[PDB]
Amino acid sequence: MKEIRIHGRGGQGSVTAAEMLSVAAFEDGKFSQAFPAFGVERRGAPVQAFTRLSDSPIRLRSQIYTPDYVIVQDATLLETVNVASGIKDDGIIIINTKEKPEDLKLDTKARVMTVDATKVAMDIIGLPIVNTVLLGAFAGATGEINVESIKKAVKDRFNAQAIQKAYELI
Amino acid sequence: AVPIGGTCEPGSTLANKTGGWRNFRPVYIYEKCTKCGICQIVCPDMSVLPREDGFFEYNYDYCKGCGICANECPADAIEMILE
Amino acid sequence: PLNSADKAKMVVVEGSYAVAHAAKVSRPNVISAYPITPQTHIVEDLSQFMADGEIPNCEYINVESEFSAISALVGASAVGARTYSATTSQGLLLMHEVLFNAAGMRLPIVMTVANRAVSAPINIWNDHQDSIAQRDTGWLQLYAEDVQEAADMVPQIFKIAEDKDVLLPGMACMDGFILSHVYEPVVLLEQDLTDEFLPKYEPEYVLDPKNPLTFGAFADPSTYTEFRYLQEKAMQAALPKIEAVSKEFAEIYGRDHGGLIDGYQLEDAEVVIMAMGSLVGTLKDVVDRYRAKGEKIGILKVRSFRPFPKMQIRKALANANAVVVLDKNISIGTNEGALFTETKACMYNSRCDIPIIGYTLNHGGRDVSVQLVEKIIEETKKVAKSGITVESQFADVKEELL
Amino acid sequence: APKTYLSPGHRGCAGCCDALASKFMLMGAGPDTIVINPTGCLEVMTTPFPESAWQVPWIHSLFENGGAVASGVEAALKALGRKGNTRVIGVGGDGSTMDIGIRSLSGAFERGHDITYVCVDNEAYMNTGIQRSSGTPFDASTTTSPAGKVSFGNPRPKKDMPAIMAAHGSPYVATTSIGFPRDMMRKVKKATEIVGPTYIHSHAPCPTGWGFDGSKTIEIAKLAVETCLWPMYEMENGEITQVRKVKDSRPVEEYLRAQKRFKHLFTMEGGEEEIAKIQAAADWNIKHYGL
Ligand SMILES: Cc1ncc(C[n+]2csc(CCOP(=O)(O)OP(=O)(O)O)c2C)c(N)n1
Ligand code: SF4
Ligand code: SF4
Ligand code: SF4
Ligand SMILES: [Mg+2]
Repeated sequence: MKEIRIHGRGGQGSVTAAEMLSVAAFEDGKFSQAFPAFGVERRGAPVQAFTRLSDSPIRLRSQIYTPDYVIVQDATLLETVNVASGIKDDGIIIINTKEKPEDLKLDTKARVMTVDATKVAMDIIGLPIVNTVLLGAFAGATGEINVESIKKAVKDRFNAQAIQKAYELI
Repeated sequence: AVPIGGTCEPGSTLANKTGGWRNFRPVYIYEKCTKCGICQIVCPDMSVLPREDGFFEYNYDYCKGCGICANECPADAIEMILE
Repeated sequence: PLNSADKAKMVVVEGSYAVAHAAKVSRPNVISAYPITPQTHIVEDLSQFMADGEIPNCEYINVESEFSAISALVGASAVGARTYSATTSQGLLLMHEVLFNAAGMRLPIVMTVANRAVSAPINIWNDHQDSIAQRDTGWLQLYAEDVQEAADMVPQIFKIAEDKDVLLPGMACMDGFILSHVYEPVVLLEQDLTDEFLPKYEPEYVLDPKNPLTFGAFADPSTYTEFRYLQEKAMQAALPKIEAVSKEFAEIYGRDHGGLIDGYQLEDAEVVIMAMGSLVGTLKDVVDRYRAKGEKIGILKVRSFRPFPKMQIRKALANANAVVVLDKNISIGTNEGALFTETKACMYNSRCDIPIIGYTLNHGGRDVSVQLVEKIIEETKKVAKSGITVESQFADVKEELL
Repeated sequence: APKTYLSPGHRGCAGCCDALASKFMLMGAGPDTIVINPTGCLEVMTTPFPESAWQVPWIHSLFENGGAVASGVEAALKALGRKGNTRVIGVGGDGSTMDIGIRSLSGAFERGHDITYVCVDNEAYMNTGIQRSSGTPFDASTTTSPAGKVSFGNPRPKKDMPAIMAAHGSPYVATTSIGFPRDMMRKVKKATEIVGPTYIHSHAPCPTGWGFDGSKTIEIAKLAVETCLWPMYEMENGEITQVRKVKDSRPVEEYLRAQKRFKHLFTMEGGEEEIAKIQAAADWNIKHYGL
């Protein structure tokens, strides 16, 4: 079983990212689960969403505390949120930032990887919608889900090019 | 400890710094300020503090960077900068 | 619960979506709605279906209170409409008086309950206190383990409730947030199958100017007892009905939700864990881990809480060495959850005198981790070998807060 | 600036209308007050145990019982000889006031308790995720009144709560807006000082729920008044005594265009016709109130 934690702010659609990840994984033939951190979403407030991947139906109903992978939608969150908290040593943190991995200086053993994402969004989409584009980066960084399945999901529910670029840039 | 209630102390939300909510931050351009006092009134987060000199200053511990003060300023004496 | 063999037919949707979809496919004629976290997605989804004209022969009412939500369904049911709502927590508590009224009127109103803790203090997270506190109201109460079961429970409970021998309203309970807000693979309810499985509601007597009748008359001491007796009799009838409908659903849809109770590695279990709802999923994973190490741990899932399957539970526990009952509720003043109390009560006059202990947990949404489950199993193993130390307790209190 | 009695650190969205409304209420009321606050964004965001943003006495019971709880507070103060000049003030959202709490409020007003009640009207149930209330205007999109193939959103007009409370014999009923802070403070202060049940209905644009940028909360509020969709007036003993005139009234489009909750009126076929119905509501307001 693999566990994924997504960090964002109220209004940035972190739940949608989690959902799209679970949809895309299932297209790949992996059993999936996705959920928001349970509570009220305030615009601007730090929020979390979660995804689980498995070869078998997922029956587990507890929260996620120790993720294999972490996605950070907003670089400003690093100042107030311990995004590396509970991550396995062989894990990967994907961060939406202009800066390169080492510049961020996170106290973790996990691989830190970066993409601009925000720029990719403004260039190709026009709006700074990063919740879907970062999934492209997730696929490129981890190889856990096929990038084509993520494209499929986003087009199904509703961008694909922005996903594609982020996949390359990571 | 949980009191029998459980009653809360007044103004105890000070323990919760909401300055970390900001994507944008207001900055006073003091040269442009007319000291009209609108920014103090319109702040949802009581993060505009009065001064003896009649100017105002931000409590960046709490400011959520909504940009209402900047929007309502009749003097364009507030700038929103990224962060 | 979910059948892995159905993988090719599954789609990933929100639990609330799956349930709203199932309600639509069940063809209600009147839906009433009042919002409350975490039920909101169910009624939002239903309102969208209405906005797109997807539900024929149906009116949807955005009422001003939960009291009016259920009360409108009383009126609607008595006209002959199939009726549906969803609620939770404070909303369900407000309905309390109407719950008694509807069951006493013998009106087969169905509601999904997205279980949430009750004030005070106010708390928006999962707890079974809301529905458990309604255990006298005369409503059917079934508790679903996953999204598949929660959605499938809607047509099932319509069929049970509306049966001529039952005619009781019913609650299809699913854990708030845990099941309502999760996205997971599920087989969405099939329209043509449901049209064959679930007969249109055809009541014998309705409000109708061409056939005037009086509903909700006043009963003096000379008849009241008999009304109450018939409610109990209806619950008795619902026992085999719940089994029959579950089996019939299995035959038509290829999904078996197990009827009144459901054992997991139960037959040879030395330690039996009893629980209701989504917690069973976590329990299954932990049991597998214990089973992998050759430890005889099992689960007895109680699906039907009302009616209470006393005879079924008694038979199912016959080989156990110790029983641990998990409740997401507590009757303040007894230190006991309702399942624990009722399990002991049904076991009392039997020859089986094995130790039964209780843990209350998941109060106000406090997460039940694998590690907490392991702790509880270890304690119960000791009981099996050495006897009871503490009969009932909170599983996870923070002594630092007192 | 008059002192407010709400602290920073509450969990309101950036640019929160509920924060503003409560802030202005407290500025008008002063510190010799006890606040009763039914369930909603305001309550949830200010009182996550063990923290509270309130610098005055504050109690929350349930969603429905603002009126009754305030009644009990006032009665207790009288019984115990502690009433003095203390202001007993209920503060609640549109949903709490107009929908689920209306029986509680009706009883309290009818009995003539010396209480003030402030409705924070953001035209939906916000804490629960933007569902339709009777505060929701015609053709607003909410999550329980969405635009669809056969729907332009909420099909009902806004319930007229000020008229309803006037009909209860309330000595003082006033509409106001967070768009006009000084106006709101003045009206609240006046309402608290009259002996008897008084009612303030404050228009409060919600950036999250209406779908606009958090910087625009005040601007949207002013636009409601300028389009004459929100009449600003006072009623003394059931008679309108003051009205805020709007010489240069703006077409409703200017207000509607600024909000995601009305976007469908600009995309759907027949949208312009629907906008005309809203314009007609504004035109009725001008006529009826003498704007
Ligand atoms: C009896 C009952 N029904 C439903 C709810 C759920 N609920 C809590 S707050 C709320 C919405 C509050 O809306 P409003 O009063 O307009 O305040 P806002 O959040 O918009 O400021 C709802 C539906 C409840 N707490 N109690
Ligand atoms: S609103 Fe503008 S001009 Fe007025 S006091 Fe604030 S910064 Fe100065
Ligand atoms: S940006 Fe918003 S929160 Fe910050 S001081 Fe200005 S009005 Fe207050
Ligand atoms: S939804 Fe509206 S009322 Fe609720 S906290 Fe956010 S801005 Fe304030
Ligand atoms: Mg509201």
